[PDB]
Amino acid sequence: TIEERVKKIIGEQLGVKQEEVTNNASFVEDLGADSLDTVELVMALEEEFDTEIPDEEAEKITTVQAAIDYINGH
Amino acid sequence: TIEERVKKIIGEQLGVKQEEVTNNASFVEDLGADSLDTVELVMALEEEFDTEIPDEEAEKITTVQAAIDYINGH
Amino acid sequence: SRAQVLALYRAMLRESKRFSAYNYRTYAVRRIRDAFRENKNVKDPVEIQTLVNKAKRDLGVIRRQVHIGQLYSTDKLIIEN
Amino acid sequence: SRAQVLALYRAMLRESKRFSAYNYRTYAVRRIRDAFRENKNVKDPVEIQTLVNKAKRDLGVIRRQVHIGQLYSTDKLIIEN
Amino acid sequence: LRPLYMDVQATTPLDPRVLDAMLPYLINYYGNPHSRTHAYGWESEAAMERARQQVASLIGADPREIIFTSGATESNNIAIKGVARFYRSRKKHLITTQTEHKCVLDSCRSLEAEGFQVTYLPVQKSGIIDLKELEAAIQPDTSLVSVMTVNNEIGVKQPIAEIGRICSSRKVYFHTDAAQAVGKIPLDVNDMKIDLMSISGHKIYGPKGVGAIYIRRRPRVRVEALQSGGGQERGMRSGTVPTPLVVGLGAACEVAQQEMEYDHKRISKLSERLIQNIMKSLPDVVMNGDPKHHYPGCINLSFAYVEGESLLMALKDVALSSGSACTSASLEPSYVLRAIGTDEDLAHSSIRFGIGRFTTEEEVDYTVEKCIQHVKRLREMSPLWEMVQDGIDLKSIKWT
Amino acid sequence: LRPLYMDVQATTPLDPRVLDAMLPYLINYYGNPHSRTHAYGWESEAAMERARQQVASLIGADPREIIFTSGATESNNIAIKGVARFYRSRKKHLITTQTEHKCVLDSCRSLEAEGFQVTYLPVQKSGIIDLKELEAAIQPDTSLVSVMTVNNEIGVKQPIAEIGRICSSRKVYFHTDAAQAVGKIPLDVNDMKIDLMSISGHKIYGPKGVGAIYIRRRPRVRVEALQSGGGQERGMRSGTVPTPLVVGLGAACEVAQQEMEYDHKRISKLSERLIQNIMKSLPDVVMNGDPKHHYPGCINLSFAYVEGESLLMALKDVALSSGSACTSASLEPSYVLRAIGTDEDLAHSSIRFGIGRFTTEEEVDYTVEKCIQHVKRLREMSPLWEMVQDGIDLKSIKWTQH
Amino acid sequence: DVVNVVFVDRSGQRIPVSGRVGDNVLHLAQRHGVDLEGACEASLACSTCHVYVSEDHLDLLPPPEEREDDMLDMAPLLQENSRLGCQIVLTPELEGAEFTLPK
Amino acid sequence: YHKKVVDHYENPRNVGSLDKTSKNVGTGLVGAPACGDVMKLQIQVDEKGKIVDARFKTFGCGSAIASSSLATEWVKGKTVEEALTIKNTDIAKELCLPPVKLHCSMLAEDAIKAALADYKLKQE
Amino acid sequence: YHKKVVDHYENPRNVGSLDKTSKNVGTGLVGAPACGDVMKLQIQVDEKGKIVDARFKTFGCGSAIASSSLATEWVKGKTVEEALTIKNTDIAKELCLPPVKLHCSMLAEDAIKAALADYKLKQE
Ligand SMILES: *P(=O)(O)OCC(C)(C)[C@@H](O)C(=O)NCCC(=O)NCCSC(=O)CCCCCCCCCCC
Ligand SMILES: *P(=O)(O)OCC(C)(C)[C@@H](O)C(=O)NCCC(=O)NCCSC(=O)CCCCCCCCCCC
Ligand code: FES
Ligand SMILES: [Fe+2]
Ligand SMILES: [Fe+2]
Repeated sequence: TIEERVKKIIGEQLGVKQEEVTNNASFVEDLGADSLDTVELVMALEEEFDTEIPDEEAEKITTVQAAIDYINGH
Repeated sequence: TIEERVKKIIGEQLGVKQEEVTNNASFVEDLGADSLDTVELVMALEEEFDTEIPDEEAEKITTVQAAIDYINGH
Repeated sequence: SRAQVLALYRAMLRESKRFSAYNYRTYAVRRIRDAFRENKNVKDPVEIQTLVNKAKRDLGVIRRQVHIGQLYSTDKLIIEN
Repeated sequence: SRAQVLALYRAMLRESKRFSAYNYRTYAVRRIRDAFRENKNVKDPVEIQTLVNKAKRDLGVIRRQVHIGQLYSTDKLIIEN
Repeated sequence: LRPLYMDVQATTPLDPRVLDAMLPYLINYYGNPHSRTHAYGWESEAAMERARQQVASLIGADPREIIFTSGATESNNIAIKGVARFYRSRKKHLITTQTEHKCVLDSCRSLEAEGFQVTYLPVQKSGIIDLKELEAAIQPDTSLVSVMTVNNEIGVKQPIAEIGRICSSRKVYFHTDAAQAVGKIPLDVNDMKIDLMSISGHKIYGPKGVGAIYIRRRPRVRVEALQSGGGQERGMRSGTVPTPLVVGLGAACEVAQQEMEYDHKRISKLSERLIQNIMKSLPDVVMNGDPKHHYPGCINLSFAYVEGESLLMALKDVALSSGSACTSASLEPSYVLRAIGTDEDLAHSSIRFGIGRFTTEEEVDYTVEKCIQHVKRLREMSPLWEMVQDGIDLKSIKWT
Repeated sequence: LRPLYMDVQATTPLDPRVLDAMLPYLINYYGNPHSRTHAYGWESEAAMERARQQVASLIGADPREIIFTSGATESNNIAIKGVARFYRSRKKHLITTQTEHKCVLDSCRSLEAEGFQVTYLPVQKSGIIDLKELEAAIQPDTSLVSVMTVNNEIGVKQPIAEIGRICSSRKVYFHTDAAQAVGKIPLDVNDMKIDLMSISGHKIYGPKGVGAIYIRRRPRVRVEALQSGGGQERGMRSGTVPTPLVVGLGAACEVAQQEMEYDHKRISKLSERLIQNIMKSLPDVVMNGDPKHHYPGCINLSFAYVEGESLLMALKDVALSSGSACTSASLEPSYVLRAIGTDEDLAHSSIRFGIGRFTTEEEVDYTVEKCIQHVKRLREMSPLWEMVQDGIDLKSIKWTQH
Repeated sequence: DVVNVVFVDRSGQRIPVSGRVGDNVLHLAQRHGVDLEGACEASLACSTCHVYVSEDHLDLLPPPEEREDDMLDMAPLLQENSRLGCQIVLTPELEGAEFTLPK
Repeated sequence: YHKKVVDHYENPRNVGSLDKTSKNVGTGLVGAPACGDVMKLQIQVDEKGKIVDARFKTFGCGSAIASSSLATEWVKGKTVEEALTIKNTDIAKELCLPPVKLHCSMLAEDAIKAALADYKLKQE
Repeated sequence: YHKKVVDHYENPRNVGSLDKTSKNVGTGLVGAPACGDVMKLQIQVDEKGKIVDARFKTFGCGSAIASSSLATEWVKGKTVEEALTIKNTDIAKELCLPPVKLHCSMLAEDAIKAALADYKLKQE
């Protein structure tokens, strides 16, 4: 399940305890994460799902919904 | 001039005194060259002109005329 | 600043994750993360530029050593299983 | 096995000319040519196979050393001008 | 599948930065540093002089005070034998500790065979010498005092600054073996009043087969050279200086000077983790050496009623070391654990854990789990454990 | 643009095969060879034993007779000092040559302050010792005889086999410094009756800071250890064995055994090339050393009326060496040239040329051309040349100053 | 203000010489012919004023200067009681001192 | 470490104890001469002169554990006279023990002999 | 490899000889080949009493050739009394000669003095 795997990756990367993660929570505003956190979250996404994410789409990935849409589309 | 340069390369490689190379002289019989000298001649041809010769086309290069035709064609 | 530093961080992490050795991969990843953590609140642009230069040189060293370790590789450790 | 030996000779010559250092490049090319010419008349297939395996190991060594010398390269010699 | 490395006291892995500094001199700059007529020698000499400055910067000293050697063994030999032979006409007494390294102890034994008088200072049950015993051991004809900074077996730190103050008050040269302390704890030869110091390359994540010795120039300490030849290294160590090795030594010293405070914090946290996790799950486990003056990277634990080499054999996926007399080639017991007053039963049960720069929490937890399970197994196997659990005291039992 | 390297006697470049062999132990196999309980120590020890076997195979000895050191300086120190000190209760006399390397000479002079008697054998104008003098210099209390195989300054070869047969007849231990001969000329310890041999890693395209000494076991030769410690290397050299360095030394010895016949032939043809082209174009050029008993790789030439250091300064594009006092930090003239009866005028004019495995014909030709033109330029600048061309005699000419 | 010292030449001859406080040991030799060269003449640049001081009186001398130690390092036949004659000044503590000239 | 030593540790054969109060059990407990090696070897005898069980417990090195395990294996199935013949030479030849390791085999033989003497003393 | 020393070596300025058989030419020749540095410094004093030309030929190390060239440059176009004012210290300072190579500067000073003395013993 892509939804569960993405949520698990985000929770493991950001310490959100798997319950503060939702389909409308931002990485920085809602969850406690900085840009350095965001870079390794995106790198962990690229590690789990084999995909060379371009920089443009990487900066477009700012929320859990955006990450889920990207992974489901690719 | 390609015509002069190819013959000159063969002259350096096989030590022909620049007189023995003709448009119909073979590498093995007419000139002193075993397979080891022909490999070294093909590499020298690939160096003077920055054109890489496929192995199948390298096998076809047995005389001066074959090398001349290959270089003029490419 | 932000953009260049973020890109350098990403490149350094990418290159360090390619270490063949477990001793070298984990230490490099952990050290990069801790250093970018400790230098988050620097304000002097000269100090920032010096840090970026140091990170660039360390990135070069990491690239060379990672490739050399890929040339001379060995068996994984018992904990990587 | 003539084609195999010729292909190995060609590969060894191509890889040796990529040596960054002048001394290593010249020595490798000259040594490969001399070694292949000195064994031109070997008849025993076992000895031929032993020489082929030795040349394969030498080719691997040459590849690794050529690349690592490309990673750490210096200025050319005065004679190369 | 290779095992984990937890034996950093024996030797350390090469730092990739040190290897990246070494390789250009192993590929392109191969000239002799003593060749004065061409650019090859000029650049090799420049690299050597930079390496010397890096080592001096690390130990807080002048570059002219640094002499490159082939290791801490030769550095200790130079220090001890050279000082003793140079100051022979007036000073014929030496002072060292019973817990010193074998190179120092063997140099002292050889000098004793050479007609010198050597006093071996006992230590307390904590591994630390008695400063009062040091002051009472100094004679008007005492030449040298040698105390190591960090012990390679139990990891206890000696009062180096106090010892150096005492030696400078009594006008006695003070040598310290810092092969386990350089790049790990702060060192300043001037604040500590050190006259001679030994440095090892492969204890600081540098190359093997290279070392250095510090010799003080104000006030000038003089040694008698042991290696004869063409007067390299100011005439104190003859023979060609290995340029890649000294460059690696300088790179390692610079990297250590930059990384020391982070490494110490990380290693201390990991050492607390290991010690606490081992103690909370295994009864009758004792740490060898005093924790108050202890370097956290060397951990020595005795597992009662379990033999050290049997435990090491059980821990086949972890590389470790033991003070057991059965791991020695000559069946030699641990003289350090005899000096610190450990019973022989618990001295055969000692395991040395090494936490270094590249050690991970994963490795530490894996080692702790494996140790717990295998110690439980060997204790269920052990007759000493049987008798102790069956209400019997080991001392009262007759042994043949 | 870097200069050409023609100074192989000072040190050699690392062979790429040697570096290829060393690299795995600088990255993955970093264990201590003396670690008895884990796999890192076991693999390091296996590599060390393999390298020891390689060195023994190169010199035709048993592996148990090989002890790793930090270089040929340490090997010479161990040999001379340990042999002298172990047998000093009955043996108080040593024999060596005046053309030996400074490590041997300095060890002998440091033994003279310890109460030993040392005889320094003179050499002939060829640079070869006279065997009758060696036989006449041996005493009933003689301990050791030390003669180097190949001279590092002029490249002459001593009759090692005859010296070994004389020493065995007289029951005297024989040591030879082979740091310039290992991997270059054939060596066999049993056929030459050699009791001790010194080996240098970086003279045979191996890593710096590593060496070896051969100590014969039957009949047993015993030395007094100089480095105290944990009893490593059969108790003869304490300290941790540098596994990458000894692995590189063994790889160097294996490559040298395979490549010595080709290297020697092509180095001989290059040396013949160089000497013939310099001689035919420059008058008053003299080779130092007997051409008969000479190793082609080490060429020492004197260019009359041109000082050595100025010629070296002219050849800023070629890395070379000289034997001039002006190149020495202490203004020390070459004692090897003085010992072979070279007059002081030509001692300051000497240049050493080095030809190795990695030397090309193009380098030799370039060096010869530059040397010819710069010697001509310096001779046109020299007052000695001016007086000689004038018909004047420099020897009769008294010197207005010193 | 008279201090008596003993000079031992290169061939083991004790030459009793009488000097006064404030004199230079090196210059106290040539006046009485003890053959010390002192080429640099107290410039601390030649180290030919080398001399061996007696063990008892060596500790009384002031610490050698850094340039004096730099010269002493090169000095042949260096010993633990080696000093430079140009830098030794006679004092009442130095009564009975013996100066030995190195070979 | 040798294959047989590693196998003899990794696979326990007779690690345990036997009731000392039982009359048909002989217990040996000996110690190495210059190291911390301790072996407990116990043998059991049925109604006839046959050894039906033997258990060991060893505080010592891996080679000592292996020596005691081989000793209990060889002791099991024999009689007292057939077990008095077992020597440290045979144990060392089975385990391929290096010269520094002969103390374990000698200690195992001593444990065997002590257990047999103990059996005789209690059966008296 | 000082910039000033090799400057005079690759571009030596007054290399040559002069007529020893001349009334207005002084010839100096000092040093010995056994020592390793020999210099021949020649001057030509005009009718006005001011050096107009100078030539040198030096057998020796590169610092010696640089010192000889600098000496020929400095003593040209000056009075003999002004030429005597040149010391080896000035040449060493200009060429940055290390202490080991001061023999070159002293030898050049002696060569200048010898040429001046030859003029002072020939002009009469
Ligand atoms: P994000 O929160 O939007 O942005 C985070 C950053 C840090 C970019 C932001 O807070 C910022 O702009 N901070 C200002 C200061 C700054 O830019 N800090 C970082 C400067 S670059 C730096 O810190 C270099 C660190 C070098 C690490 C070397 C690692 C060596 C490893 C060797 C392995 C062998
Ligand atoms: P051509 O006339 O067609 O002849 C082609 C050949 C030689 C293949 C043919 O004549 C033939 O079949 N000959 C029989 C013998 C033979 O083929 N021998 C070759 C064996 S392989 C060989 O020569 C190995 C050479 C190894 C060189 C190693 C160099 C290492 C360098 C290390 C440092 C860089
Ligand atoms: S005279 Fe030269 S140092 Fe005293
Ligand atoms: Fe044991
Ligand atoms: Fe000179």
